[PDB]
Amino acid sequence: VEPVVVIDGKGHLVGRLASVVAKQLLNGQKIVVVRAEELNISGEFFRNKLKYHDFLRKATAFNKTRGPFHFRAPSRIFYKALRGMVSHKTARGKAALERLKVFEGIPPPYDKKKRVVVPQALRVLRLKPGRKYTTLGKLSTSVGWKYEDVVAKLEAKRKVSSAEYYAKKRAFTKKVASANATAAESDVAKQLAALGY
Amino acid sequence: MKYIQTEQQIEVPEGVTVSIKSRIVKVVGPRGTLTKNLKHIDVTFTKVNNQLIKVAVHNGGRKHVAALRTVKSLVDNMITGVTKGYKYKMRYVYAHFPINVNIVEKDGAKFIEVRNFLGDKKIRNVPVRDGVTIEFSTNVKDEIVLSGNSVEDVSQNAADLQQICRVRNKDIRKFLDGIYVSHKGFITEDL
Amino acid sequence: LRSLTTVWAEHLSDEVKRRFYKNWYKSKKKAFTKYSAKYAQDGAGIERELARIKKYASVVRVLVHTQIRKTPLAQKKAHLAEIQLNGGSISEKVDWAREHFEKTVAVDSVFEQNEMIDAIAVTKGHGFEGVTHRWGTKKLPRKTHRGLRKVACIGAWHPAHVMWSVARAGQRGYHSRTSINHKIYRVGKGDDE
Amino acid sequence: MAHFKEYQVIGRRLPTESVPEPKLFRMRIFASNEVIAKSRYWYFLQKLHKVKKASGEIVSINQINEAHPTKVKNFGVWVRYDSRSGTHNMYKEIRDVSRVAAVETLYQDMAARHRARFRSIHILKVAEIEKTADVKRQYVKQFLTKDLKFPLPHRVQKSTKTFSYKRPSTFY
Amino acid sequence: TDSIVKASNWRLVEVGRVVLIKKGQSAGKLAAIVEIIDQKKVLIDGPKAGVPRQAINLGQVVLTPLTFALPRGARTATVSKKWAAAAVCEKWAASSWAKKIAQRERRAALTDFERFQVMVLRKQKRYTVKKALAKA
RNA sequence: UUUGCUCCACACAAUAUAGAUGGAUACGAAUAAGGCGUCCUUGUGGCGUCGCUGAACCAUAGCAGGCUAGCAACGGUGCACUUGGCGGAAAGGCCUUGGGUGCUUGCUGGCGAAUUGCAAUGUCAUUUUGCGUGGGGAUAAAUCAUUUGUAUACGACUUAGA
RNA sequence: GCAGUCAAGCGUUCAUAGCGACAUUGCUUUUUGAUUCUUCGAUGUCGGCUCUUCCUAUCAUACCGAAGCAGAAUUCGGUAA
RNA sequence: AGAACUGGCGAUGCGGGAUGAACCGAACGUAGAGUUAAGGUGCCGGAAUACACGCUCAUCAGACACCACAAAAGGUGUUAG
RNA sequence: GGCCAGCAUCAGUUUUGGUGGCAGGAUAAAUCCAUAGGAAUGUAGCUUGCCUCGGUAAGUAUUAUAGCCUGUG
Ligand SMILES: [Mg+2]
Ligand SMILES: [Mg+2]
Ligand SMILES: [Mg+2]
Ligand SMILES: [Mg+2]
Ligand SMILES: [Mg+2]
Ligand SMILES: [Mg+2]
Ligand SMILES: [Mg+2]
Ligand SMILES: [Mg+2]
Ligand SMILES: [Mg+2]
Ligand SMILES: [Mg+2]
Ligand SMILES: [Mg+2]
Ligand SMILES: [Mg+2]
Ligand SMILES: [Mg+2]
Ligand SMILES: [Mg+2]
Ligand SMILES: [Mg+2]
Ligand SMILES: [Mg+2]
Ligand SMILES: [Mg+2]
Ligand SMILES: [Mg+2]
Ligand SMILES: [Mg+2]
Ligand SMILES: [Mg+2]
Ligand SMILES: [Mg+2]
Ligand SMILES: [Mg+2]
Ligand SMILES: [Mg+2]
Ligand SMILES: [Mg+2]
Ligand SMILES: [Mg+2]
Ligand SMILES: [Mg+2]
Ligand SMILES: [Mg+2]
Ligand SMILES: [Mg+2]
Ligand SMILES: [Mg+2]
Ligand SMILES: [Mg+2]
Ligand SMILES: [Mg+2]
Ligand SMILES: [Mg+2]
Ligand SMILES: [Mg+2]
Ligand SMILES: [Mg+2]
Ligand SMILES: [Mg+2]
Ligand SMILES: [Mg+2]
Ligand SMILES: [Mg+2]
Ligand SMILES: [Mg+2]
Ligand SMILES: [Mg+2]
Ligand SMILES: [Mg+2]
Ligand SMILES: [Mg+2]
Ligand SMILES: [Mg+2]
Ligand SMILES: [Mg+2]
Ligand SMILES: [Mg+2]
Ligand SMILES: [Mg+2]
Ligand SMILES: [Mg+2]
Ligand SMILES: [Mg+2]
Ligand SMILES: [Mg+2]
Repeated sequence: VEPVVVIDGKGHLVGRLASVVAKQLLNGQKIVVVRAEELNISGEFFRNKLKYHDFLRKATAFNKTRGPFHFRAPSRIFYKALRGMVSHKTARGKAALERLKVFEGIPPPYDKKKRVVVPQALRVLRLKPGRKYTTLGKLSTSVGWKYEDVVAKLEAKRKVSSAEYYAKKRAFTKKVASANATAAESDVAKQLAALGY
Repeated sequence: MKYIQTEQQIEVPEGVTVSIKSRIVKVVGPRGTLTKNLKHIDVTFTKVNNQLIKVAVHNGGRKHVAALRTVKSLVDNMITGVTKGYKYKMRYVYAHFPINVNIVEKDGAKFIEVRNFLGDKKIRNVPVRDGVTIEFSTNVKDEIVLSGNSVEDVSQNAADLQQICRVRNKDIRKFLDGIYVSHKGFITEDL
Repeated sequence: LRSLTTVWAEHLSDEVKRRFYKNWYKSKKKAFTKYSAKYAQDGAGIERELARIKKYASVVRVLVHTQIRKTPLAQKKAHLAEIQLNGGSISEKVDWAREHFEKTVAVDSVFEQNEMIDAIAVTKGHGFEGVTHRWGTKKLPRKTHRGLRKVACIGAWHPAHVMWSVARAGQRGYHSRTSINHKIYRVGKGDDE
Repeated sequence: MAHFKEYQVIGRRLPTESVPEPKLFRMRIFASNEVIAKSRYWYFLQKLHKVKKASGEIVSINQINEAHPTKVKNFGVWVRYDSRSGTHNMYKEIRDVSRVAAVETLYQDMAARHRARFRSIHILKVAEIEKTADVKRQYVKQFLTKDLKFPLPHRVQKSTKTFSYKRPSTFY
Repeated sequence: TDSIVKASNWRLVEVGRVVLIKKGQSAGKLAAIVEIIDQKKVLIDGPKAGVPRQAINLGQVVLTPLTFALPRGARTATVSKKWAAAAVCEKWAASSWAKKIAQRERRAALTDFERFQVMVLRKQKRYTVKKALAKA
């Protein structure tokens, strides 16, 4: 449907996000995920810090190197979450995950593009108010992720330069509205508006 | 069973105005001002008249309702704390070793410095919170007085001291040494 | 952390230049010859990289090398290395760095009497080494057949694998070690009978 | 057991040489089709009189329809129910629109609140609570206050494309 | 320095609240809330629109900002009388919601020719607007 | 080691393709709350309005889009130039100036289209690459062997040699 | 082999600080049985030495709670390999 | 370990129960269209992130027969009686 | 007529829609209309008490300046 789809992770539930993205891949749709630090997980912080440490101890006894790798960074947690839902060992497996990209923050290109959300994975829409959840930035750093401060730094910076972007944009349409009204009541307007436009 | 609506009444005085966007509460009165973040809750605050503000839960379960009262309570001591104020009093209690207490200061700071507890050669320091102001009471023996605008802050700085004087490796029935909260009240008198 | 640029000094000793090669004598020694141009024009090129660093950069490090030729060694080929610069403010650091291009830094300007300092270095090398001395394992008893500087049991039957934690023969020494808290008892001068 | 109908069922002991015209007993039965309904009738009759379906006959089978299908009625309901460790009688109130919807939710409740499969439940009485304030359960009496209104906070529209270009808004 | 407590102002499920059915037989049809069954179920009635008085799940229906004076548990005909009286239909009709609805309904019923006309037109509007959007 | 290397231009040839076929169309934050407009005392402010899906918005007519005329407008847009800025998270992209030049379906004309036979993806994209031509641009090193011993089972490492 | 529930008792007094009868519910698989499924064209048969790693039902070391904890010493319990 | 009746495995593939001699379903010549069984339909994976009413929040939740275990006894957790 | 297709009319099988006429039943039950009686989650009116000029509140009050419920037709 599109060349590439950018998803503003913030407020998306790890597994449910995983599930849709996975499929979109296999159906031939590229997806680049942003802001995985702001990704949510059901259940409060401690439960998902437990679960993670549970994961931590599984390792090849005779050689901790040649067995399970434990990645920390939110993106790479989200990739584990996702890859486990792709027949990833197959040719078709590697095929799908070539198209996929996961990111902390919003770097070049994608920060100039637009990003979408997945209502069937948005936490606010899905979780019941009352229940507690975890943010992937916090979970990651509390198991040794290294870059919580630097990301938050660069996104503080980003959010300023895009407000500047927005500020000017919204202004220019106040004109474009002001234009689209001096041409209201005109003959072409009524005709158009009589055709549902 | 999900009660379709229960509500509470936070009553307002002549001194204060209290203003709430989303669930960020700001109470400002004579004593200064304080603010609280109720966003963890889901209630609906509704101004009725300058001296009255209802808070409410729609179709809430037992636990939810049960959070209603305590929201009311929480905001209510914000309202009081900014009019009357809070004054937590405490007493040194020692059966041989004169517990000696002082305010010290390293890089702004302000700490409460406890010495010689049970003769310990060690020096204890509890920091003084922002908001709370400690007085060493005159005309009272071994009494210490934490004043200020916020119950939560006063009562915490209070409990910090009193717990930094926990006695170990002796029977704490016989060895009752410590600093203890002996009176909780308000700052402005009469009330 | 990622390196953004690296402004170099204009004139560069043959001591350093030699480090950039594998066959000095055969070579045309063209190292850094076009770079050295960059100064030619007014200054333009350098002062932007320099400027570039200042604008960005959370950390400034300095590229120095040794005067091996003063040392009594035969070595000739000097040692280049980056030293992070911990005085104040990025700009102030790169100013400092630019000021010292082609210029010499003392040792008194770094260490004092009775400073604790750490030492970073590659351990002496011993080569392929048996288990008894590489790992400080028990000598096996005298009577044992087919060798006794060994480990008798290389591991349980299960996991049916030798493990990463049991001792084997192999390279000893030439390991890198960061060794801390050595005190400076004397800082000597060379011009000093 | 499905979406329910309610049936008047009438049966009787098979007529005999010297007892023609046996007595004729009726039960209202909530069941989904009439095949189940007759099964039930015989089921309850055998836990009552000396009869078997073998020695008796159904005389009539008639769907009873809701008298006032779009009148909100308050229902008192009387179940006998079997649990894992013994049996029990119960009384619940249900505020719906027809005995039939009322029995549907009952059976659901019992399933949900008490793990009680269909088999384990006997309906003893379903009756219209005539005068309010003989309504005895709080969870119903809540809905009988005057001028009652309420909001439906945190409203959740259902998306129809995986992706959305806006950010959801639960206002309502 | 008055006190200033936000609000949050929800549409309510109250006798006489008008909903817009979304699922099924009726659907797009308006109807009014007569009596109120439970937290999830109301009794609705929409006689002017054809929708049969019935019990419905609140999740099948979407509450509109419109409301009108209707006695609890009022039968079909009284519904009709109070509805026409309150003139709820003209109110609904005249709102962005109901207007935006017709707007899409029309677009859906264009003709490949009409569509071509919509384009030629959108050209004409574009020419003279972009022109004004460049002169002040 | 038979005139080699590199950037930019075009030419021919191959070789590909995890799968173009109008547009990946940029705040942030909250969701028991928000967006936008406007007002002002500039605030947790007043007032308005919107949602209830992008079912949108923008683009979209012309031999796959030909050859031509005029008019109204001074608008739009493509391309190569040029002026001044901004972007280091992977910036490698964005904005702004000025003349030039093409197109404009904003409007009104002249001409063309068939026979591809009643459909046959009916070929319009973008990857690497090879060979000559000519416009700039540039003129090394590594390895073997020897050699040191801060190194070494052998390789490796570390030195040295116009 | 290890851990419970009930509480008649023990503990100057006082069921449960520390213990616990009569009963009764369990866990464990370093006891020993029971069995005979796998190997009898062969899986080297006791113990020590050596060395790694895991388990916790923790002996010591960290921080606690309890006591028939005055102090000293000890006992019971928690987080804990 | 040993008897009764039937049905199976042994001699038997196929679909389900991830896996598996015996369970569920169904018994096989070579094929095409259709419909189903048992069992399923977030993604791996064909197939509703369907509808509906409740219940449940676990600092060792729970998740489908055979089946891959848990009990006495307790809880002012919460739900209905 | 060799290879392969498209369309049409049909035949066997099968799948998914639109639409027409009928039969049951409490000859559905409802709605609706008629009528009789009623009551409260008591509409109008009335009384009374506070109360920024009528708004509340707590009485009386059964269709009034809303309506509902129940049977019978
Ligand atoms: Mg471990
Ligand atoms: Mg940390
Ligand atoms: Mg103790
Ligand atoms: Mg002691
Ligand atoms: Mg650079
Ligand atoms: Mg040796
Ligand atoms: Mg040793
Ligand atoms: Mg040694
Ligand atoms: Mg040894
Ligand atoms: Mg020997
Ligand atoms: Mg009836
Ligand atoms: Mg009972
Ligand atoms: Mg490919
Ligand atoms: Mg608003
Ligand atoms: Mg605004
Ligand atoms: Mg405002
Ligand atoms: Mg839009
Ligand atoms: Mg053209
Ligand atoms: Mg990239
Ligand atoms: Mg023309
Ligand atoms: Mg006893
Ligand atoms: Mg006692
Ligand atoms: Mg006794
Ligand atoms: Mg044992
Ligand atoms: Mg054996
Ligand atoms: Mg054998
Ligand atoms: Mg063998
Ligand atoms: Mg052998
Ligand atoms: Mg062996
Ligand atoms: Mg032997
Ligand atoms: Mg333990
Ligand atoms: Mg403890
Ligand atoms: Mg005692
Ligand atoms: Mg250990
Ligand atoms: Mg462990
Ligand atoms: Mg069988
Ligand atoms: Mg055999
Ligand atoms: Mg078989
Ligand atoms: Mg199979
Ligand atoms: Mg299984
Ligand atoms: Mg998988
Ligand atoms: Mg699928
Ligand atoms: Mg069972
Ligand atoms: Mg139990
Ligand atoms: Mg063919
Ligand atoms: Mg046919
Ligand atoms: Mg029909
Ligand atoms: Mg009314």
